[PDB]
Amino acid sequence: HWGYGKHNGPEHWHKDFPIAKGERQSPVDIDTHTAKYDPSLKPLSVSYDQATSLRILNNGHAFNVEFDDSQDKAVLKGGPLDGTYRLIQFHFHWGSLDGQGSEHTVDKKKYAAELHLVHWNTKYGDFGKAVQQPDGLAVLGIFLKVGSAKPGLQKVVDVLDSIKTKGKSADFTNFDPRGLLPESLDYWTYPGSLTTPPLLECVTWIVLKEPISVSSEQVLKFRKLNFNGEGEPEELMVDNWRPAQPLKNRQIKASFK
Ligand SMILES: NS(=O)(=O)c1ccc(NC(=O)Cc2cccs2)cc1
Ligand SMILES: [Zn+2]
Repeated sequence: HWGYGKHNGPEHWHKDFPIAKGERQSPVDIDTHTAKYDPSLKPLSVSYDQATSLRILNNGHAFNVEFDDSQDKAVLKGGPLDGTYRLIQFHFHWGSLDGQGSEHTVDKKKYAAELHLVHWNTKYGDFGKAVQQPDGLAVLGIFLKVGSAKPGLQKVVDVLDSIKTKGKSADFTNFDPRGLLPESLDYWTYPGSLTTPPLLECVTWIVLKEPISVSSEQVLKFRKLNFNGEGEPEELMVDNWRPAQPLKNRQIKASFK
């Protein structure tokens, strides 16, 4: 099946998922000089105060912190979005080295990792229906650079030992995703896709301009995870990122001057 190795990696995905070569694929390089300020873009509304985290899961491609999305508890609104998008999970992509790991790039610069907070449009009833719609998902992307520790990330780091291998999960309640945000909510936005198979073209991407900083020890713990299941040959979960795809007929808009 698909993955991030030499034989099943991003260059191979198109054979099972032809949309890999589609018109609105993600991630992309954000050329800061070509992005256009859109003064009509509304401020982002991040309402995470009632967030209910449930569980953390190693799915063999990344780890997801999952949320109760059966009510409007943690929602994203505003910005380029019409309507209400519920937080269903977040996860990260990261590198084997600090100089790579992010999926989006900024003027070709790669960050050490990238956080994706995944939300779905409530007008479609459930996540499975939403991914079938061009405005079904909104993913808030946040870059990570290595420097000072991110205190709000530490709870996540400390449970990773319990979900080392594919298919392992652990209770993960009472986690506050607000602790993963940078100070500024200035963003770029463009229409795009899931960055892993099935690569569905259903995502409004909202990528924050300001990265968060995490410590070397924090990212090192990400890199101790495994792609494999328990009792299979050990393959470190690193470099689980798709490279930038062609922008094609799209304009990246900026919320800031
Ligand atoms: N890296 S990303 O674009 O944020 C992303 C988010 C979610 C998924 N996949 C799923 O949530 C699982 C799916 C269920 C039904 C269709 S895809 C893949 C990539
Ligand atoms: Zn992702």
